[PDB]
Amino acid sequence: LTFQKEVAERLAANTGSKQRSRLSVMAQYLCNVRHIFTIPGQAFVPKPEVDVGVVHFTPLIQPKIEQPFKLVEKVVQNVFQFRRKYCHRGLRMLFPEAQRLESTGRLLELADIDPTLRPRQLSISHFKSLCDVYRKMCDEDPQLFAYNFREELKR
Amino acid sequence: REVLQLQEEVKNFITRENLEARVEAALDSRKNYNWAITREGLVVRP
Amino acid sequence: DDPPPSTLLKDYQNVPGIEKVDDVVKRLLSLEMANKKEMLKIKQEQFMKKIVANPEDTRSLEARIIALSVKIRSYEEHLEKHRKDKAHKRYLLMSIDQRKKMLKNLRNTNYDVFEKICWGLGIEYTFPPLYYRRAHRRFVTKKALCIRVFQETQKLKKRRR
Amino acid sequence: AKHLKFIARTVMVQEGNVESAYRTLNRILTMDGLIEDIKHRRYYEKPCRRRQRESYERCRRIYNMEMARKINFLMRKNRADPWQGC
Amino acid sequence: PRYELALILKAMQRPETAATLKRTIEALMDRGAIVRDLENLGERALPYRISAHSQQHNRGGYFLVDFYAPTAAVESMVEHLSRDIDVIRGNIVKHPLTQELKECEGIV
Amino acid sequence: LRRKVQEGRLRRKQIKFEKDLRRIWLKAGLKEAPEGWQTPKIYLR
RNA sequence: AAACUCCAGUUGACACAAAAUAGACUACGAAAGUGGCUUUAACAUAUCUGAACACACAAUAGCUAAGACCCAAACUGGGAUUAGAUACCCCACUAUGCUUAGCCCUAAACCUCAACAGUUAAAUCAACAAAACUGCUCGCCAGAACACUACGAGCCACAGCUUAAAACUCAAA
Ligand SMILES: [K+]
Ligand SMILES: [Mg+2]
Ligand SMILES: [Mg+2]
Ligand SMILES: [Mg+2]
Ligand SMILES: [Mg+2]
Ligand SMILES: [Mg+2]
Ligand SMILES: [Mg+2]
Ligand SMILES: [Mg+2]
Ligand SMILES: [Mg+2]
Repeated sequence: LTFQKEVAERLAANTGSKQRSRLSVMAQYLCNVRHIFTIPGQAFVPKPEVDVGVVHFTPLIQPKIEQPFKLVEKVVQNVFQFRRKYCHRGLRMLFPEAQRLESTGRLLELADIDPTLRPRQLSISHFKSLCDVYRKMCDEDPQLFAYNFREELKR
Repeated sequence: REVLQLQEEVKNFITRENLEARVEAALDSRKNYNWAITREGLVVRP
Repeated sequence: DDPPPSTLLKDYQNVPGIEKVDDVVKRLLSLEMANKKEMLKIKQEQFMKKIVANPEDTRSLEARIIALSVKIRSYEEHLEKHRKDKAHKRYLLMSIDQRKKMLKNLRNTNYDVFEKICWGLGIEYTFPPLYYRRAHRRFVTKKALCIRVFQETQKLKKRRR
Repeated sequence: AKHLKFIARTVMVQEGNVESAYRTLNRILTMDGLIEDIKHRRYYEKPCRRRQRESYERCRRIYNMEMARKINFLMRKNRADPWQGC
Repeated sequence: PRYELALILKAMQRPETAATLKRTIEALMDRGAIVRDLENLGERALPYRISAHSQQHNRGGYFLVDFYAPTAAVESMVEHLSRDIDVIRGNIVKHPLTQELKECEGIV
Repeated sequence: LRRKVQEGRLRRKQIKFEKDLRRIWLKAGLKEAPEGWQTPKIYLR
């Protein structure tokens, strides 16, 4: 597929590439992603102000996280919502306020994740551990997976 | 000259001895700080 | 130490009959009922009487040094309470540099007055460093090792001889 | 809120001429700058844009006043020709 | 230095006003002040409603206390004026007379 | 991958610093380092 | 259209938020910056120049802990939109904008005018910008790109900031 240059780099960003964001992990725990080459904007007949990258996806035989897609999406989005802050600041928004401090510590303790890791420095195995522990928490609490902290702040 | 003026002025200052008298006298008094100015630059007192 | 609060203002100290006034007048014309600047002026006058040969000539190097020393003390007192006042920290550092320059000039020009100023104002003159380079971690570590190794070599040579 | 009411921005109607009273109130609010403040406070004006706008308005006023003064000064000369033919 | 305390007191009867004035001046002297004069501007409607000490005031008595105090007293006095319940609003300023009336030659 | 190379270079720099420090006392004649001397890790937080 | 209907109007009580008019003023500060009121401290230097690194500061953004939260708002949701819709409109709500104690050290940080002293006589003067110069000092520059780059070194920064090349290539820029 062709994407914009920035989106292609974010899709093909390694652990510790500035374009490392949600799309990087989201694409990479399921596919081998290769950003092959870039086309400058002058080559398109009505010339845009952006470049175009060409990315190749090959589905992975063994996905790096054995979890439902929407759960992983929620975990990754909440991790990356504050991309320059510590990771725990992003994980703590997955839980209601009352159980926020306790549940965040529990998740980090069971997942074996250093709280001082930033979102851009989290490998896919760290996300595997976080997703597994979050799945256990959601199984132990039916209504956790439907929590949206913005709606809680509306009240 | 300034020191002498201060000497004469100190005699009228409020002290712990004359606090009641001066307070009552003030309560029996009124001062007006308001005055207006005309287009010609003349003060108009109330 | 500061002048006592009962001290009269420099402006009202030589007025004739100023000892024949009411205690209220004395308080009104004292440092207790004035701003810090009058107290600093009294400090400067005290230093001038104590140190300089002619306490009236304020254009000499020693008088300027005394005045800037009083100002530096005032800035230090201000910054003791106002830790985050960057402007006054700058003013203090610049005043210290200026006083160092004046002290260098006085030392090069008049040593007796320089010594009298240093004793009277409690200033310990320090010579500038010869080189201005960053003492980074590697440099300090290597220098410490060199000093330690020299000490060990001295011990070994003493034992040998 | 804490002030007495029906004193600020209040106009009395004369002979039931409500239209004239409303228009006089509009004139008052316009010449006191309240209308411009209300219209400008709908959306936030960034400080740099506000500074540029104020500078432009001030210098436009100065330039217009100078040009008007020049035109009025040179208007005295505009009259019938006294040496016509030569 | 020389200071002027502008006091807006609660609209009370004469005995209470006299007691409050005595208390204020006593606090001033207890903080080291030499009071010059106590001056009454009158009881008048406030320019606006003032809510002080959980009570709303629309009228008040205006008084001026001229005094000489050390620089350290002012802050302390302010605290006292915050605690007194009969003072609607007390404010200490540098006395206007101390400011020098610099002369002017006119518009250049 | 830029992290790994940088960390390896930092290890190499620390090794070079230690090696120079060792050269110093070896040339001074001391068979070992001065008593209680331990080269600090100045290039790592 | 979604949204709210614990909604909306009058009245009363009520901020850790930012400060109409004055300001058509052009002031204070080394710069960055500074425009609600009172008070206390307080704005170096009686030659000038003098640092990427020494010593102290540096808008906005960004990061640690704690706290506050009206409004605004990166992102994140929802509503409406052609025929690949509006990225742009609407609603809700985050980081952040605020305070305390530390970091980070960058700006079209610009008057795009290096600091002091002097001159207006000259030929005024490539052009434009902002009239043309002189004396003295520090800093910097010697074709383009490679290159606000690589390596080395340093740094509370760990991708960051400062300093900063070479090979190949071209007749230009
Ligand atoms: K500019
Ligand atoms: Mg200098
Ligand atoms: Mg240099
Ligand atoms: Mg900064
Ligand atoms: Mg900030
Ligand atoms: Mg918020
Ligand atoms: Mg912001
Ligand atoms: Mg310079
Ligand atoms: Mg670089």
